[PDB]
Amino acid sequence: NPNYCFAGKTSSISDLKEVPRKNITLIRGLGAFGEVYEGQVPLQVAVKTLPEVCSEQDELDFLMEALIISKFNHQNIVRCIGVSLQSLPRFILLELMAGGDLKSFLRETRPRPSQPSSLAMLDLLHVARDIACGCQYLEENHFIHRDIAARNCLLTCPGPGRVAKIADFGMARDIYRGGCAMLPVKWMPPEAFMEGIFTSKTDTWSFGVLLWEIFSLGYMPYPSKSNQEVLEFVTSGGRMDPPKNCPGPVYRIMTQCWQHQPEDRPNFAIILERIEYCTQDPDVINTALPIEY
Ligand SMILES: C[C@@H](Oc1cc(-c2cnn(C3CCNCC3)c2)cnc1N)c1c(Cl)ccc(F)c1Cl
Repeated sequence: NPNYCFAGKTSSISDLKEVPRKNITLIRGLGAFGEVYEGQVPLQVAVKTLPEVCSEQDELDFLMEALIISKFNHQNIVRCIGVSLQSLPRFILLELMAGGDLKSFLRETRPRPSQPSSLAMLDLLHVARDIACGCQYLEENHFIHRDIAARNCLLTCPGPGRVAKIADFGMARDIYRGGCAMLPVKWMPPEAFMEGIFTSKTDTWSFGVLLWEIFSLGYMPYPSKSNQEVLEFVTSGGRMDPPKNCPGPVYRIMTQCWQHQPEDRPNFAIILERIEYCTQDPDVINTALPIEY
């Protein structure tokens, strides 16, 4: 059986907390490859399933993601409650994040004439800070995520006390051991999509794109551009414009994350400091978000 190494020590399937299948109840679906359910073990969980019709490589991928998530310990990375791998279909049990994924949340919670104050700049800055703290933890533990993006982040709840967390680690799992059209090229720096070079500064660039996602309130990056068009755009020095109403200090964090040379981009300690300074600036947090009519 395959092993996984993180933060010093090695782990195996035997290290995963196997939860008796009889102790697990599925409640409802929550919406690719394999289904997700709300469940109970009482402890409320999200249940990620492996389809019984799958390849041996699918099985190993599933095992590896379980090992990866179970080995993290940080408040801004989703918790793994355990697994149920000894019954079929196989389960991974995660912290239930009632707020759902960040991209969907931003789109469905955009300020509206019905909900004029559904969200403010400070809410967005807090989400950005949460994920940046998660990224800093990964960076200081030498883990490269490779796919930092709104679709891969979850929220504990829709309301004001919400906390954002990095939740999907499928790309990192694949590389740890696919095709061009499935690569998240719109979140990738030049050296990543050209040379296949990944470092912590890969995630910095991706975080810049996430920031754009956040302050655009859930738009797809590089509006109207295809993957190849973005590849050529970014390679030639092109960068996204500020999202609608985006404060200049926030846009500046994005453009620093998108420096062409990785050495010129900030690490996550610096990004955190700059996000913190934005949260302090009245001219930033007093800026009204656009109201979608
Ligand atoms: C694997 C799956 O896990 C969860 C999904 C959800 C989830 C998805 N959608 N919703 C909605 C349920 C109805 N109310 C709004 C949120 C909750 C909550 N916690 C989870 N651990 C998941 C999904 Cl589905 C999407 C992105 C992710 F990063 C992850 Cl990690």
